[PDB]
Amino acid sequence: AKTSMVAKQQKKQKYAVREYTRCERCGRPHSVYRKFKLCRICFRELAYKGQIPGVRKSW
Amino acid sequence: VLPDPIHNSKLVTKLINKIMLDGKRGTAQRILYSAFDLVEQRSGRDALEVFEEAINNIMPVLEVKARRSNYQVPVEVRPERRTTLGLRWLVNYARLRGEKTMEDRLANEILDAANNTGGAVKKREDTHKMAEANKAFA
Amino acid sequence: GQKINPIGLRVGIIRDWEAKWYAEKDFASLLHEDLKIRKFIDNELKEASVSHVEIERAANRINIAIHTGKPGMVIGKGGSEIEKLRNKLNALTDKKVHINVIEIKKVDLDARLVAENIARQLENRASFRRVQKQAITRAMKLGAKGIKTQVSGRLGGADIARAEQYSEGTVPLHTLRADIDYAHAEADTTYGKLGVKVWIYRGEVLPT
RNA sequence: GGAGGUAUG
RNA sequence: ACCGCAAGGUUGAAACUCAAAGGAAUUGACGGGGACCCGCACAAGCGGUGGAGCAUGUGGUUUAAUUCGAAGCAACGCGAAGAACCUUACCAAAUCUUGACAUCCUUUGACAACUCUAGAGAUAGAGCCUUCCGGACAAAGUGACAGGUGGUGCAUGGUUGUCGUCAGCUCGUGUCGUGAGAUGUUGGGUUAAGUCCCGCAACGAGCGCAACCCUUAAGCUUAGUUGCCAUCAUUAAGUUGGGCACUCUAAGUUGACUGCCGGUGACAAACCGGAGGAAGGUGGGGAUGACGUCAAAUCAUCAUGCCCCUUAUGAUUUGGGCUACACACGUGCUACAAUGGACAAUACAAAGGGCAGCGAAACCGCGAGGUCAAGCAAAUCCCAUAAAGUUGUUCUCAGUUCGGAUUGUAGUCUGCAACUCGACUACAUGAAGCUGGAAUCGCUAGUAAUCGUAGAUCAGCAUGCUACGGUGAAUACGUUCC
RNA sequence: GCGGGGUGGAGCAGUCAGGUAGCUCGUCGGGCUCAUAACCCGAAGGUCGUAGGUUCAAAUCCUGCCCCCGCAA
Ligand SMILES: [Mg+2]
Ligand SMILES: [Mg+2]
Ligand SMILES: [Mg+2]
Ligand SMILES: [Mg+2]
Ligand SMILES: [Mg+2]
Ligand SMILES: [Mg+2]
Ligand SMILES: [Mg+2]
Ligand SMILES: [Zn+2]
Repeated sequence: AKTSMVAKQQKKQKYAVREYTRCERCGRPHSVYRKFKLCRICFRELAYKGQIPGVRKSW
Repeated sequence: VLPDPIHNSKLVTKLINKIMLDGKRGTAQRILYSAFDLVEQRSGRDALEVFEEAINNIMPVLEVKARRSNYQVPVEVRPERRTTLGLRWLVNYARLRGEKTMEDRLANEILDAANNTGGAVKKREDTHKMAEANKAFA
Repeated sequence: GQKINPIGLRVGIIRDWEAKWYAEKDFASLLHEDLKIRKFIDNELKEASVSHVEIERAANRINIAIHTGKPGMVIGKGGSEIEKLRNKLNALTDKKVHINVIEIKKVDLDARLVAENIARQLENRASFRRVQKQAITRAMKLGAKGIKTQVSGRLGGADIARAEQYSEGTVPLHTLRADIDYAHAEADTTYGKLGVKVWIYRGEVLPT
């Protein structure tokens, strides 16, 4: 029931506490970094492709 | 490594680093120094002298290696493992000499060993007993 | 044995972020912008042989730069098509965007272009084997120090999968100096989805 | 250096 | 039938049944076969788990549901870097059926916000007067259509784990062999390493090893604020006047390469030792994971072939459940105390976060915290007093002044609301537990061990995860065994 | 009708002579193991058929009853 809930979180909700983050391109709630509003997977995808500034795999 | 400040000896520091739990060198330091103070109180003479005599007593000269049934075959103990085992048994059998304070425990342990008594000497003679018993397998 | 993307390994060492902008705070909007641009170029990308786009941003302007080998199909003849792009694209973004078509000759030496080609071939139902063969052939005629190619999935309409790869030359992944251009694509074949990976290594240079 | 005898799936 | 005292010997079929039985050799795998080598594999050591309570995950049972997945090593504090509602996929009730969402035609239109009644809420119902800026917002009829956390991970892409950072896997040409195959890739010697040399029907090359990459360790060049304080005066306080010397910060550079000395060794590679030097023998630590094995995992990140539901397997709200509980397993926390507990004073860090967020000070509150309110988008200000340690005093071996579970009452913060089901505090109570059976785990150095701190997720919730520093060992005989 | 018996799930001691119910195998949980068996560590499981008396004390002695095995009938 993904894309429904995508619409649902992208809507406002009757009170602010119900508001939750999911990644904007993949409707995935968990492992979201709210700076990027990306999940861990898509973070890897894009930072490997070079599409996310700053980022460089470390040590 | 180095010798100790008050007494200038290698063994004392090597023993502190074996009494030491979780890197509390100063706690170990305190209790060993108070033990030397208390063994100067009781049996008045030098703490190093009585200590070195103690380890001369308990520090063994043989050992066994368990191989194959299972033989336990004797072997001549290395001179570093000598002091190693001496200090180890000293501390451990002190800890199970069972009284209030570890300084008292240690004081009594060095005392008994100086007089060739104590659990450490018992372990020594157990070791040599089983060694000579198994001497056939050398 | 579950090996990484070399561009992800090399970013910040010999090749630079395709996105070339700063924001202390607002990645939460600007990165999604970058991605939506990257997606909206489906228009061009469906035929225009676009390898990659770099993006830069300022206070006033966006400055984007799209690399290809058929640039006529994106600039029309005089500018009709770039203007067509500015209209809708700037309508989406709501910010003044200036673009820059840029040419990469030698189109059969570029990873994503090879991948696009072999994908469309395999959708036209050619043979994986001949495809990879002729790709590496033409690349080595263009004079690359190494090519590697791989296709994986239901080859020949087979009931189960395979992974077939070819190489000629040197592909030193663990060398970090090496600027090996990797590309992945897919092919929605009538039986399933063939996944193509391609690798070129066209000699050694540094960004500094 | 090589040859000959002398517990289950 | 013959012979034999006999045991039995000689002679010697068929019905039927199978599509193979078989021989020599090749590649691998295996071996309770052999030789060599290596690895915290043993061994020499240090500390733990299994014993108890608690947290958490899993199995099993139940329940309306206890959503779904992962299940030898390589599932089990794993997906989940956040289950009160939402999330939530499940269950009950109530509701909708071009639909919560997209593309199209047309009526249209700019839109509505924000009120009130009823409803548990979704919801309808009155309004409120919303205004063509032909694209745009907003609805409305429409059938095309959407939608599916529904099945197959044994149809798949992509992503990953593991054998294993082990050092191996292959190829071109040539040659041997009828051929599978072999050589190379084996041998001597060495190396952490198919690392190097030598030799040799092989010559070369590639993927791997290694170095390039990052960090840490010394120095040098530039620069000197928000960072530093030798020089001087000052002030509580490097704070402020002043200097950027020092530290530090961070860009460029130097540095370490068996580079040099001797000995050994096939003179070669290489080893052992030495000098110098901050550092010496891939300096230490990471990142990087070959061909491929396990039809390993994932169709619940996503994408997707085929199959299935489509007035329901789709969609909306409220409430429940994922938090159950006779039990078993795993991972960890707290302790079972004098190397200690309680109280008092006092000292030294690092790495990090911070905008509608970090919340100093002052004040109120015993304490959780509360009022006001400074500074702060950072080397300024806050988070943020680090704790262990040290100095004293006390308690003096007890189920204890140990431990802090459980329960009772009263409160604080968050939030739409803490019964199920948050954390926290104060008081009261004070359980089990005196260092754990058979078994078994981790670790070779600033490690183990122990003490604190920080951060992502996050309104709020961490004994978990990721990261930081402080104190700081024991031992390695050595390869006989697993 | 006569004579013997009934002790954890199976088979046997213990009854003669009253003094804290025992043996082997099994069952349950945990270990080892790739998993199972064996093996190692723990734990349950017995109003001694039952109901009455005697006894300080009952499997034990006495009474009564219900079954089991033979003989018979
Ligand atoms: Mg051991
Ligand atoms: Mg336990
Ligand atoms: Mg489950
Ligand atoms: Mg499965
Ligand atoms: Mg709900
Ligand atoms: Mg490497
Ligand atoms: Mg499978
Ligand atoms: Zn995502």
